[PDB]
Amino acid sequence: TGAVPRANRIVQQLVEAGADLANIRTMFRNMLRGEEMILSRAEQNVFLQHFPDMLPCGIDRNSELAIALREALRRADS
Ligand SMILES: [Cl-]
Ligand SMILES: [Cl-]
Ligand SMILES: [Cl-]
Ligand SMILES: [Cl-]
Repeated sequence: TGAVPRANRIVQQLVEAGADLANIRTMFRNMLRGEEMILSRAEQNVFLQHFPDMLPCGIDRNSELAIALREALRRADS
């Protein structure tokens, strides 16, 4: 139930959905900066499973899950 295994599940689900992780990494960085992500329907649905308030409220860079996801995307892209 920890943030790290949850972030890993996000990455897993993004790959399943056909996402380009390099692109998601860039998008997500910008999202944390306050810029909407341009996602496929499938990619949006993954994000909504884990960041339910994202559309009206954005994503908080200080949240444990956002931190874990940024870490996971960086490691996967490296
Ligand atoms: Cl940058
Ligand atoms: Cl749908
Ligand atoms: Cl949320
Ligand atoms: Cl938190």
